[PDB]
This record gives sequence, structure tokens and C-alpha cells, in this order.
Amino acid sequence: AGAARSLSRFRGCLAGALLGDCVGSFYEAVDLTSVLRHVQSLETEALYYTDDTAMARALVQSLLAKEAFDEVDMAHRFAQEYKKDPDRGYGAGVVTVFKKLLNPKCRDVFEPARAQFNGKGSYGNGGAMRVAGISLAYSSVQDVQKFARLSAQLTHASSLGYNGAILQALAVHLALQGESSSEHFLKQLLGHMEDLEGDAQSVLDARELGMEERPYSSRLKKIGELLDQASVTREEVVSELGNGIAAFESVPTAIYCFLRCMEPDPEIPSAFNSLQRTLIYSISLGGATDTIATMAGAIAGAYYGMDQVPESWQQSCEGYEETDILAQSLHRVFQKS
Ligand SMILES: Nc1ncnc2c1ncn2[C@@H]1O[C@H](COP(=O)(O)OP(=O)(O)OC[C@H]2O[C@H](O)[C@H](O)[C@@H]2O)[C@@H](O)[C@H]1O
Ligand SMILES: [Mg+2]
Repeated sequence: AGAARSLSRFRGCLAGALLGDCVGSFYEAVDLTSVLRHVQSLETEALYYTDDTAMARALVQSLLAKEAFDEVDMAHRFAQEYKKDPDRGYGAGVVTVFKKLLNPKCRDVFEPARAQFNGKGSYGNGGAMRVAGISLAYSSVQDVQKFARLSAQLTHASSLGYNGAILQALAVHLALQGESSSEHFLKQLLGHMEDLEGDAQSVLDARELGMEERPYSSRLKKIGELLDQASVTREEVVSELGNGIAAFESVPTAIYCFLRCMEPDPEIPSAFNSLQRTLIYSISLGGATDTIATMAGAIAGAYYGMDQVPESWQQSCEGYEETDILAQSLHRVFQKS
């Protein structure tokens, strides 16, 4: 709500991400009718957050402590946050990275991520699940891309992983700018991803995994088709975009959820506002619901602002007040209000 990159959008962004994580986590690894029954419960801090929020908080606290990106600080905050509470539902592979980073002999904090999965790097969505803070801290598209990539590379060295983090950060960046058509929003994202996926390293990373050339671009083109298609079913969405833990099977899906739900949906009750129905729709897709909902929620919260964050939902979430203070701090320190 209000001006581009306003305090309301900053607070709404991080609150939306927390709601998606906490509420989404109920359904991780799902039918439209019975989701609507579950949010009835939310009509305090009983919903625990997961690794999505834990790593987002460490990322933001690194940015605030150094008033800049500092790979050693952030890498060590990721590792110490894991050491402090390892039971948040971290990916099975990424824990190896944290353990390597906990060794004081580790002098290049990017190298543990590069050894993952036979030296090809992770393409999991962990780099994207946490990246919204980057777009709160950085105004420029150039800086958003630069530090979404770097923050992700601390754990996700595959371009399939960090290009999902960039896409998700670009989406939040665009949402923080305010009102747009769904087609203009999508078109801008398509342009950026077409540019990034023209890079030789990206092409090789994708051909090695047997995927199409420009996987994110192809999925963003499918979003545009889906947005023009009649009677789109959840199975159709899952089949074309995915609902899994790969970044390329969850980040475009999160974006689709946001774009679709910019308009009312007769199949979800009018009493839910735009942020609420975006989260409800995301969870109804099943699969990796907490990360898809957390990412859709970050985009929607930045676009719709704090006035659409419902207190009853927010106050069910573990850490919601700290999440809010961190949002306000980013706005003070980086948006320099
Ligand atoms: N190159 C690869 N080859 C094969 N499998 C892979 C590869 N990369 C990832 N995977 C699979 O992807 C998995 C995750 O990769 P990880 O890097 O451990 O962690 P994350 O931070 O991305 O978290 C992944 C999500 O899952 C949880 O719900 C979290 O909350 C996240 O939402 C691996 O275990 C592999 O099965
Ligand atoms: Mg999680």
C-alpha cells in the first residue's frame, strides 16, 4: 500500500512470507474445500516457522549488522542459526554445507556449496525461499540480481538453484513498486530471465541435467499461457509448473499464484482479501506447500501491503513481532526511510 518501497510494503512482504511458511507448513509434502476449513482455526504463536523463515531471518540480520552484503558474516549466521536450532526442517543436503561452514578452517565460504551433489550444486529452492530481504535492502535491478545470486550461492551453487533465487527476488522487487497489470509484471520477469539464461554457464548447467534451454524462461512463458487459459485446474498448474522442492518447480508456481490471485476467484469466498486468497490458493496446490506459500506470500505482501495482513493470522505465527521489527529496520537502514 502507498508509495513504492513504503514501510507498509516492507512489513507486508516479510509478514506475508511468515504466514506462508507457518500456515503452509501444516500441509508440507491437499484439496481446495478442506483448506478453507483449516484457516477457520485462525479466525498465539502456535504455528512454528520452518527453515524458510529461520534462514530469511539470518539473511536479514546479516544485512542489518553489516549494512551491506558480507559473505562471511552471512554464511556464519546461516551456520550458527542451524547449530542453534537444527530441527526446523532443513533440506537433507544443505546441512552438509552448514557443517562445513562451522569448521573454523573453512576459509572460502562459497566452496562447500559447490561440492554438493557431485560438484554440480543444489538446485533446491532454499536459495529462493529466504531471498525476499535482498529486495528490501536493494533498490536497483542490478543490485537485486547481484546479491540474490550471491546470497543463494552460499548454499546453492547450481544456476538452476540461484537463478530461482534471482527470479523470486526480482518478483518481490517488482511487487514493491506497486500497481501493475499481471501481463506487465510477467513480461518484465521474462525479460530478465531470458537475459540470465542466455549465459553459457546457465545453458550448460541445464543441458547437463537434461532440461530445456532456458528453463525459467520456458516456465514463465507457460504462466502467460495459463493466465489466458479457460478453467485451469490444480493438476494442470502442477503439471506445467510443478509443486516440488526444486527451485524451478516452485518459484514460477509461486509467481503464478500471485498473478492468478490478483483477481477475485469465485471459487474462494469473498470474505478473504487478496493476500489471504493468494495463500489459500498456493496451499491448495499441495506438494512443497510451505516454500511455495512463503514465496507467493512475500510477493503478495509486498504488493498489497501491511493493511492486508490479518491480525488473527499474523498473531498465530511464531516470531511475527520480530519479523515485523526486522522489516522496519530494513526500511530504516536501507530504504533510509
Ligand atoms: N543437483 C541435485 N541433484 C539431485 N537432487 C537434488 C539436487 N539439488 C537438490 N536436490 C534435491 O533437493 C533437496 C533439497 O536441496 P537442499 O540443497 O538439501 O536444501 P534446500 O535448502 O534447497 O531445501 C529444499 C526444500 O526442502 C525442504 O522442505 C526445505 O525447507 C526446502 O523448502 C535435496 O535433499 C535433494 O533431494
Ligand atoms: Mg520449510
